Amino acid sequence: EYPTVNEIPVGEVRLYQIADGVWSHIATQSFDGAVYPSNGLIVRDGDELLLIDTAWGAKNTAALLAEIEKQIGLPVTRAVSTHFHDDRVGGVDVLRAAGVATYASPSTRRLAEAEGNEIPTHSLEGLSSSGDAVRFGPVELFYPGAAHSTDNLVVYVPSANVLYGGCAVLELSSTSAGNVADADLAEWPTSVERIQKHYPEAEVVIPGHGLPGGLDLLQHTANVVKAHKN
Ligand SMILES: [Zn+2]
Ligand SMILES: [Zn+2]
Repeated sequence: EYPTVNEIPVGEVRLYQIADGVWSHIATQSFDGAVYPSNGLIVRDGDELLLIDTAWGAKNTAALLAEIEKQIGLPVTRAVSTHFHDDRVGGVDVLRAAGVATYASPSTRRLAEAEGNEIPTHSLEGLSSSGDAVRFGPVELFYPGAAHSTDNLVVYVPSANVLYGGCAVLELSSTSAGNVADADLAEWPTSVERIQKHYPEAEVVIPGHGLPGGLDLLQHTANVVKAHKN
C-alpha cells in the first residue's frame, strides 16, 4: 500500500509508517515536464521529530508540516538534507521560518549555494571522508562516497534497522540511474558496497524515489549503475 505518483497530486504529502517511530514522507513534483514521487524520512526522538529531507518545494514542505501535525502531533525540531538538489533542500526556508533547525554537510551547503538552491543553516561536521559515520539524535548519518552526487548522505535508524538511502539508492523497478548530471558512476558501485558492508543488518531500505524494499535495493543499485555506465 505504498503510495505512487497517481495517488498523490502535486502539493499533497502522504506519510507511511515504516516502523515504530519511523515514517517516510512521500510528495510529488513536476520537474522538466514530468511528475515524480519523492521520499524522505521522519524519525521520532522522545517528544520531538527529526526530519530527513524536504518534500521538494516550499508548498510541499508546508503541506508536509501540516500532515505531520495532523497525523503525528509532535513538533519537528531538526532537519537534515541528504544532498544539495531541490528535492532535498527545496523548502528549507519554510522549515527554518517554522523554527526547525536545518542541517547539511559543508559540501552540501556549498553546492546548494552555487546552484542557487536554499541552504540549510547549520553544518554537519565529521562526514568529509567515505566511510565516515556520526550520530545525530535518533539516527546515524553515513557518507558512503560519491554516487548520485559527490555529497550524498545515507541515514540509518538503529532502533528499527531502517536504512534510508536517499538518491544513492534506486528502487527495484528502476532500469536506469536516472538523473546522473552530478553523479560519479565510476565510484557509485563502490559507495554502495560501503553501505552494504556497514549496514548488513538493515531490514528495510528506502530509496530517494519509489518503493522501499529489502537489502536487495543496494545490490540492484550497483548493478543498474554498472549496466548504465556500460
Ligand atoms: Zn538529486
Ligand atoms: Zn532526486
